[PDB]
Amino acid sequence: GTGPDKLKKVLDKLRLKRKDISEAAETVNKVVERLLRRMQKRESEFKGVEQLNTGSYYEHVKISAPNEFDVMFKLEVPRIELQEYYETGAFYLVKFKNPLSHFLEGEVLSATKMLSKFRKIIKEEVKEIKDIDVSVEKEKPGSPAVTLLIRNPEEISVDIILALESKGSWPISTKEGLPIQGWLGTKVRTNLRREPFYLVPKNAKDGNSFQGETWRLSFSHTEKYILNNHGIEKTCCESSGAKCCRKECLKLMKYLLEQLKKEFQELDAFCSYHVKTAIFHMWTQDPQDSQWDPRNLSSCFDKLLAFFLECLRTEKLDHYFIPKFNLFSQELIDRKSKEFLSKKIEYERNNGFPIFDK
Ligand SMILES: Nc1ncnc2c1ncn2[C@@H]1O[C@H](COP(=O)(O)OP(=O)(O)OP(=O)(O)O)[C@@H](O)[C@H]1O
Ligand SMILES: [Zn+2]
Repeated sequence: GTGPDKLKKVLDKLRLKRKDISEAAETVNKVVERLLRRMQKRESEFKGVEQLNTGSYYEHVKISAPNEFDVMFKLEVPRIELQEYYETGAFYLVKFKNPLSHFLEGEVLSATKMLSKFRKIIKEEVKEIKDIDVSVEKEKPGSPAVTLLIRNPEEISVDIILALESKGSWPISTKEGLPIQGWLGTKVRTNLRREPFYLVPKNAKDGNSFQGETWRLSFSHTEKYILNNHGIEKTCCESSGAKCCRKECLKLMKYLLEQLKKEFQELDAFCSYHVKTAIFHMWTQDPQDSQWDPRNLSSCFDKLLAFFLECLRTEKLDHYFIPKFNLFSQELIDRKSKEFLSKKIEYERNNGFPIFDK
């Protein structure tokens, strides 16, 4: 009945959704493993592909849509030379200091050519999977994912994202990113930044020339590590430690946005990565595990909402790893969309969150 009890009931509702998601993920993993084995046996530019087990499912914060999954296939590419396309770090061109020589447009790696060959090979090899009902969805223009359609008998879509892996040092645009020093610490930050980084094809949608061939940085591996190692204490949420409500707040906020986006197409510009980025900042601002005690679920959720509303008001939400990349810039999301979302969030906040019941 009370506000705090109603919020705990929403988490119970999300917990019940996880059984169907876990069962679908088992079917997805069977297909994905089968396909990866085929691509690893075939001789091609992609023989080295491996699954990167990242994203919301592997972070344990996939809260809905058991019929939709994303998987990332990483491919190590030695001797990558990056060129900033946007000097904020939002987009890069890939050049080389070559196994990928067939995909070059001049000196620039063509995502279009590379993805075309990736898709062609996936389609050939998926046709050889005989004991699962799986096909490749017809290509959609503007969608770089290669989408598998699995029938189990119900349809599950799996977006396969090709990611390049670079073992070089992280780009200079990330120099002041990952501001975890007061929370996870400087040794953790040093260790995380020695890991590879990833490049994911994404069209910049602007004054062209090399529109089509741009890539965005991806730190999905780092983000998974943070989600699963999120406490100032090493034992946070372990069997010999204390539970916190950090992930619960993320799930509630993701669900709030999902429910709002379902009702209002004015909110198309917003996505769950905005919520994830916001909570990364909130975990940096409030680093103590005691600031995320389970008994403070309601007040922690409310401070996350307040922080998100302030990001909307100031049209500023910096990418956690790329500080000059403003996800809420006027250029990327118009002012009226932010004011619309601010109005909806404030309504939910002051009226007991009726949209959770939808
Ligand atoms: N709009 C986006 N902008 C930047 N990165 C994004 C965006 N959407 C997804 N990502 C990338 O994907 C990861 C976060 O997405 P996630 O794994 O939660 O998938 P999802 O399909 O959005 O999840 P969910 O179904 O839980 O909402 C990060 O590695 C992030 O870099
Ligand atoms: Zn915890």
